[PDB]
Amino acid sequence: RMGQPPTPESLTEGGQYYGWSRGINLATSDTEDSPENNTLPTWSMAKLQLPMLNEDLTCDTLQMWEAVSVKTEVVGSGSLLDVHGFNKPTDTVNTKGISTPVEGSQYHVFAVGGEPLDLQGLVTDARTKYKEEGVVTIKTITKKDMVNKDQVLNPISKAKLDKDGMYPVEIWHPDPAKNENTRYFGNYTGGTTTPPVLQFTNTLTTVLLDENGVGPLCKGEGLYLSCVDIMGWRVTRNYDVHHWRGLPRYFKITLRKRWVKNPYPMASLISSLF
Amino acid sequence: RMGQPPTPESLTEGGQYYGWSRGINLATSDTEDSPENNTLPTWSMAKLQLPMLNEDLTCDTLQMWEAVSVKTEVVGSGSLLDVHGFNKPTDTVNTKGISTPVEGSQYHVFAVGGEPLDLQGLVTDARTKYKEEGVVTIKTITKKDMVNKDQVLNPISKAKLDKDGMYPVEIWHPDPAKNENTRYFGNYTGGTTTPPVLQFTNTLTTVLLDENGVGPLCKGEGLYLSCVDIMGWRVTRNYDVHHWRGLPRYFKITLRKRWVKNPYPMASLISSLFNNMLPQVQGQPMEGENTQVEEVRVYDGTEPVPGDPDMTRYV
Amino acid sequence: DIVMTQSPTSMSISVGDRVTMNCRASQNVYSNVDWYQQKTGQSPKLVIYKASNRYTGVPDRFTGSGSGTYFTLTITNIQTEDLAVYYCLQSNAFPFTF
Amino acid sequence: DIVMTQSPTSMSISVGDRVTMNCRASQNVYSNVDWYQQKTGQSPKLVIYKASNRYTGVPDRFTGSGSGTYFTLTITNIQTEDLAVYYCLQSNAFPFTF
Amino acid sequence: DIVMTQSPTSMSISVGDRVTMNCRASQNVYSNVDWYQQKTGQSPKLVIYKASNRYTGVPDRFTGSGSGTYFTLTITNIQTEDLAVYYCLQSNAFPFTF
Amino acid sequence: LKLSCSASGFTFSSYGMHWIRQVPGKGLDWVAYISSASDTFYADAVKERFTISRDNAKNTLYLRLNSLKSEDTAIYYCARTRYPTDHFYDWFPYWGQGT
Amino acid sequence: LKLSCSASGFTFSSYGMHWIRQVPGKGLDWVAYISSASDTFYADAVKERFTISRDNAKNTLYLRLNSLKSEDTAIYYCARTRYPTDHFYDWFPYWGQGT
Repeated sequence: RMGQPPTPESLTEGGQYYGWSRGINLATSDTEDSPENNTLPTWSMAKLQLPMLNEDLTCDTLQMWEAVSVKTEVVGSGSLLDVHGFNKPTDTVNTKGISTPVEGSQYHVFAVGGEPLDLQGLVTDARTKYKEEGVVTIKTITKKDMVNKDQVLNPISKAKLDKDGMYPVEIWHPDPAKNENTRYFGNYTGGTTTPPVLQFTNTLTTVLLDENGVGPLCKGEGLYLSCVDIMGWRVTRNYDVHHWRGLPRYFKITLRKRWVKNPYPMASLISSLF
Repeated sequence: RMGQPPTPESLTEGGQYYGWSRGINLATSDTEDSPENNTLPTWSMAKLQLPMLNEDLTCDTLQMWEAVSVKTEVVGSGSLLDVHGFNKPTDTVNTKGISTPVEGSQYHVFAVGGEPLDLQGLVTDARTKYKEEGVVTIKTITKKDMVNKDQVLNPISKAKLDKDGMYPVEIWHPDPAKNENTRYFGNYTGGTTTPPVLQFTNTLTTVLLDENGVGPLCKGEGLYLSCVDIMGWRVTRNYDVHHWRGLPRYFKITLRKRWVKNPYPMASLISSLFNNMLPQVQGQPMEGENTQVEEVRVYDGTEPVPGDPDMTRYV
Repeated sequence: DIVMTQSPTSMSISVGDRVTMNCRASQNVYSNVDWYQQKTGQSPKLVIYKASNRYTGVPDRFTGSGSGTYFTLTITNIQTEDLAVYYCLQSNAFPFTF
Repeated sequence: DIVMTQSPTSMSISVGDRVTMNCRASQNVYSNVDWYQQKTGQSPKLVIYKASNRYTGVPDRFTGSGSGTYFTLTITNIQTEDLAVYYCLQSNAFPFTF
Repeated sequence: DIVMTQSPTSMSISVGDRVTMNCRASQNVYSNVDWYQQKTGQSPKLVIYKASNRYTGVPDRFTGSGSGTYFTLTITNIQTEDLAVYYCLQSNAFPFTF
Repeated sequence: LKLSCSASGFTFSSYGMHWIRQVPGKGLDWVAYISSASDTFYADAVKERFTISRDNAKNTLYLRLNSLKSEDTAIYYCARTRYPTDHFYDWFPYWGQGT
Repeated sequence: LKLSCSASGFTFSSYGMHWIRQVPGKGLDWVAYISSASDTFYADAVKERFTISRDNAKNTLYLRLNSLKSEDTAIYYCARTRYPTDHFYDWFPYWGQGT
């Protein structure tokens, strides 16, 4: 979910940028930045609601799910071998050759957890004016404006990943301090013509356990998957408009049932009454 | 098998692009895309038919092959050191220097399995008009057109790798959800002048076992090998036509014989008999989209009288 | 908002002569300036787009030049069909101003 | 299909004079426009290929110019061997049109 | 083998006048064409190498131009020391032909 | 109070459309703009009153007027940008007829 | 009903060949095209009737005509592209004689 929403299904509204961003329009001066929400790649999230399990309240304990391992894979690398089409050609002096493939800054993050990903706000210039609708920024959560400390690290610009497609990846990064029931992996590769690189495999798997051998216990009963897979840009022909590109990510989570200690004194419901 | 088929054997029809693509012709407008099947690199597949093995039907079990390991290697890397020839030179202002070697987007996939590779359809713009003959696209399998969901992931745009040279690699990618009796490895490297990189070795081998220690059991009796090895492009001189290049891949599969449990109750052949004499019924939809089966419940033992008889995930 | 000021408010000239009308913008517009011709009773026709090119069908007497803060439109030999009003438009930030 | 419209349907001129014939295309053809000369009774000879170059053997009086939607072919000093019909052809998408 | 055909077989002209001799090749020679001058009784002197440059010591009246299939050598104002035969040579594939 | 600008001959939803008004003696005056990915940009003196929109699959702009219309009256043209981009600045050469 | 265009002096199978017809008073009119990797592109008004082909090792085009030939009659030329590419747009300078 990077820019163009999936709702206008017809491939005539714009050529159906679903899977791509809508464009990019640089600032007109130092202070004038309005990034037009359908331009910003955002976080993808989903929550699989697992069933209820046993409870053993006669002596305090409880059963809950436990994400033991994960096989993930970005699907659709070979589709970037589409070198026909109306993109900027490789020989522009004659407008001939190859329609340049997807290149540029890449950003691959995924995260498997028992509770939504905790995010932290960082930005380039904090004078950027993001729209106040359809997107979640640092002003939406800290009701005041953005300050200079939001350019480096503000321990008050925190959030969760509850929504989907609303937290742009250029503002909200996975929180290192907070995430305890979440294993997140990521990597960024900047540049302007950096060739993409992907590897897919049926075999190798990630282990989500920690040094105590637990792994994300699914709180409530849900299991939260989050991801962002930005593969580069696409330079059109009339001007150098620079739509983003993103590929889907396949998750396969292996979970089991673990006996834990019930934290809350459920008798405290009388306190709720009180 | 990337573009030019191997049939016109004479090296005079075009200079014999066997091993290469035929060309590349960019779209003429936003909506006009006709990629000309001999331009699209496609999947290579082959099936080695192994013999029959023992059956022990007196007590249910069965013997079948089992791909234990594989040594693979792309043959012909050094051939890209052919730097004479009529390609775009390295110094175009004088048309002198070196005829630029093969560079560009590379795509190396191989797969060893007991059944054909399951593929999933993804594309760049779904307004591309692929020819409706000699190639298999998402329209050939889902008889309708291509929709926007085919640009990201449509769980209905699935296929197998039965044919060979007909499934272009820009549409059909190995399915992560489906492939269970198949081990596939791959890697893609984009760009426009990305230098190719290959390593070959007589020694190191891949292991095709899984976490239970089984490895692909050859169903039927065949063993299915699939591959695609795109090494880059080749820029000709008159215009910047951009033929692809692909190198063959050598497989060496080590298999053994494993005793398994015979899944099918071969007595069910009488059912086949009962399925042959009984008519072919139309009936009313009882399975699928408009199913007319309200509910199905299976009772097995004797549980005590429950309270609310349907209490599950609370949300 | 950017304000575009044109120096010749009204210039009287004959056929075969040269005219040059200039435009100054408050802030910097890099090369995004268009030159529109409007004859009385018609929709304004585009003449010189992006301050340096001639739209299709426009003769070779029209010339757009300049970049930054000072743009200019020049006609070497006037024609009878060149008797119209001429505006310059900045299309470099919103809102656009003529 | 792209439609090419030429402005001079028939131009009467003498030797030593200048002529300019223009062509407009419905959609955009970047630089793929050819200029063909046909004398009565001969196969059409190519004159100006790709809208900016002179084919071999064609004299220096012929000139092709333009790009996009408006192309033009110019002759500075006519010759007696320049008394033929002249077509412009877009070769930028299929089907080709003259 | 490539065959080079020159259009002026023999041209009579005076001093101070302009001459242009052209050459056509059967196949394509990109820019590898040399222009040789031979006065009777001397080894052929090089004049214009690679079809676009003047060899050292050659005056500024000589000019080589063209590329591909049609090459040309031009002299603006003839000199008395320019009364020699002139050949064009393709050096682009073997065997070389004059 | 609700304008309309029907267009034909191209793909309507791929281009950006401006509304420009001209008072017959005061010259031209820009009003509004809507791009292919519909996002409205208005002029400073008309921000809260006008609302420019487009309705794809019917090929019509809708400049819903002030709903007050106190001091705004002029010839209202529509203009289409030259290229089918998401670039906001595209030197619209295809003006309307006027209303 | 079945044309023929014999060619000599080059490698026939490496070039793209067009068929262009001219009605003596209506000017020139493009008909069809076949490229080195034989793939046929026809004109809009002649799509289903003509079939252009080439037969390598004999160096001949074959524009199998309408099989009806109701209202199509003109001088039919063949043309060869300039360079031996798989680029479809190559400004054919080598026209035939006519038929």
